[PDB]
Formats: sequence, C-alpha cells, structure tokens
Amino acid sequence: GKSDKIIPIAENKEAKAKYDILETYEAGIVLKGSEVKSLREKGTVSFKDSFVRIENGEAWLYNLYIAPYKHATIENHDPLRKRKLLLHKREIMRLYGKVQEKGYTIIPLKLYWKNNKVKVLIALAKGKKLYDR
Repeated sequence: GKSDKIIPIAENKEAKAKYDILETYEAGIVLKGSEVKSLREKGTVSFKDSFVRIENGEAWLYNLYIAPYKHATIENHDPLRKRKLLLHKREIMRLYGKVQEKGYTIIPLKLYWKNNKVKVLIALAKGKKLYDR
C-alpha cells in the first residue's frame, strides 16, 4: 500500500462460515472530521462483538467492542458508539421483513473510508444450514 490514500477498517469472516450468506446490502457512514483521523491513524475497532440491525428505513451499526481510545475524562457513556448509515427505501423495508421474520440475521463485515468517508458492507447469514453437524 504505497499509492492511493484509502484506509481500511473493520473485518469479519466467522459469520460466513458458521452462517451461510444469502444477500448483502450497502450502507454509508459519515461523521465529523476529527473523529475520522483518530480511527484512521490508530487502526483498531470491534472484532467479534459488533452487530448490525436494520431499523426505520436505513441500516444501523452497533458496536460493543470499541478498541480506539478517545476518552480521558471520567465523564462518558457506555462503549456503544451508535452510528447511522444511509440506505434505500424499498430494499430496507423488504430485507427487514423477510430476513427478520423468516429467520435470518444481519452482521457487519468490512467498512473503510476512501477520499474522506466510510462505507460499510453488510451481509445476511443464517444459523447454519444444509449440512447439520
């Protein structure tokens, strides 16, 4: 990684294995500027404690394993960091119904910011299937 100026973030794979991937959606996360730098320079985030849930009309990102450190004072909230990522209108509604009710789940994969903002990729997986072992 010499040229370019894109910084990679987030990562996963376990879900795919233990859970068969069916469909994938696209969400976009946009925050201030100072925040971006903190994470970009550092290079650490949730591992196996961050989940994604779809609500309202867009994809939502919830992390319960924030690695970064931006709290020096003793006046902060629980480590969650709720972020809202854009989405569609028809798709969001559809996925919510089938994926949720039928018997599916939503988890985060890899989100990186290029140019200046982050894009997160989400995938839908089921609680194992096909081969029952």
